[PDB]
Amino acid sequence: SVNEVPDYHEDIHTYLREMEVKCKPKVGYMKKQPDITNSMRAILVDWLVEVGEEYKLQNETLHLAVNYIDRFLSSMSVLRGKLQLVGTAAMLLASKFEEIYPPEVAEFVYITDDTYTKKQVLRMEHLVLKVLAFDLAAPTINQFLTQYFLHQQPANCKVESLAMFLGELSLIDADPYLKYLPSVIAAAAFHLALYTVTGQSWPESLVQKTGYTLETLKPCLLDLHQTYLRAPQHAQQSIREKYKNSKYHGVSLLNPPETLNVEH
Amino acid sequence: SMENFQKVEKIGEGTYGVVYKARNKLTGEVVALKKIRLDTETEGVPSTAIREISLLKELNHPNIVKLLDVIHTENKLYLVFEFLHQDLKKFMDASALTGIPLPLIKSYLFQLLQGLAFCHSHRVLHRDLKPQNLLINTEGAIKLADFGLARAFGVPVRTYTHEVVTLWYRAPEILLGCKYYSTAVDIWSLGCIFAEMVTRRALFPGDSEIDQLFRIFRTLGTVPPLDEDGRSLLSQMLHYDPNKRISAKAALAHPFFQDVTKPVPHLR
Ligand SMILES: CC[C@H](CO)Nc1nc(NCc2ccccc2)n2ncc(C(C)C)c2n1
Repeated sequence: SVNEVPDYHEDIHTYLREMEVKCKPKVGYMKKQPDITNSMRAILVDWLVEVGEEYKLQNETLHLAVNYIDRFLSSMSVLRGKLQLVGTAAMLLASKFEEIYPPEVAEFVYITDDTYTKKQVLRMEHLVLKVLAFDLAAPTINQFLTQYFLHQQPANCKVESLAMFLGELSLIDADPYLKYLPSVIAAAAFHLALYTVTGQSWPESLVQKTGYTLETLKPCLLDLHQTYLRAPQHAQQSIREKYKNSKYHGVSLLNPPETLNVEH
Repeated sequence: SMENFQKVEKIGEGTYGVVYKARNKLTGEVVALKKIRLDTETEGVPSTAIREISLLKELNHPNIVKLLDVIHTENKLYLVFEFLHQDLKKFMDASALTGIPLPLIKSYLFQLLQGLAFCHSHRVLHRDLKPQNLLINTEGAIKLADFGLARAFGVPVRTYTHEVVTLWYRAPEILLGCKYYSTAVDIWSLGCIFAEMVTRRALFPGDSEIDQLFRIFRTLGTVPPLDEDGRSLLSQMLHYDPNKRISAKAALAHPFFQDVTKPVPHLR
């Protein structure tokens, strides 16, 4: 209907595809941050998921904050004891951008266990805005997924939730996921989720839309399959906890497919 | 920071902040400054600012007001805009007795649709199209302004803020509180504005939400001086059903705009 925006979805898809390239953080930014690591980032991103659950925020909000963080850290050296302040400011900024009812600032100070002060959060907010030069309308894995869901015949709630879940898992591990674009991560996630539940493939309709085939999506699939397989053993666990709920149909409790199949 | 700029007069107050006419003492350029106070002990940079700035930096079109610069301080945020000489509301009021020439009306609608189509092409709802937020110059251009209430939507849309467009320009799907609303709400608005350019008075000047609804039901069932073409487009811009309602992109291809030009507005 009009809610699926038929006169504009093609135009919109092209622009998101064009913008995700310009909002992409630098691939090896962690190699240049002398005080912080990938592991540390994983703690942070996982903690944001917990924040997302407690305050019942939109997943889009989570994906944006992660983009804000990676971009900030792609240009600013941050010490370990300030990583969470950045992260908190990112979540606030993302909330304000995306949420109908963003949590008030005091609520963001609360979840940082009073490690930081209200003023610090407020100052970091402005700092994040400057570094990102107010460019906050970044395309996310979610914005692509939600478009791909329109190509289901018919719609499957287990798939959508599983697609959400996998794409979400990628936010945790900068290695490797920093080197894939949101649209690609979404594409792999969608295939992998669809194949698990129903048993079928990345649809032909979405091949003419994206220009992505499984052969182009191969490297990403393999990495995402790995992560899926390993997920129960991962240090960070909040995404699996989140996706055990009836809300998300418990798709994290499903068994990952042993193999995918694809080569001569 | 603002040493270069010289305040001339107060322009007024948008959805947020305060707007001034100002001149760059060095270049001679006349600008409009949207001044935004922060808010540092509470509550931060307002989401209206964050959205307008983030979006308007992206959107670069002849029919969308141009954001020139963003100037920071610790306590004040100054948006530097291109100045436009007046708004559609004052122009219509100025043209209450004379009328607005039709080829001008056609032009303004054509441009408003071009600007809006560019918004919709880039996943942006404006959500506050009223004649006060539509700016005209002396060259003949009209532009969409104040993106303070704008939002970057997704495909498909989800539930957005309800308290969203000013009563008189509000689409029925917002009035009746339908969980989803989309690009159609902006079309509805331009529809009411089209009508308003012809008659030089609001089409549905409701006193309340109920009244607003009833006024809509009267007219469309439950604008005299306009040609057959004009009415067709109008009623397609004001379809009850948001799915049936015309898109801006399709509106530009209407026979109504076949002979369109770009006249200079009568009056200063
Ligand atoms: C957007 C609504 C704004 C709020 O008063 N009005 C307004 N009016 C004019 N110009 C028409 C006008 C109105 C009153 C007095 C002089 C000129 N301009 N010119 C540039 C801008 C930017 C801030 C968008 C702007 N905003």
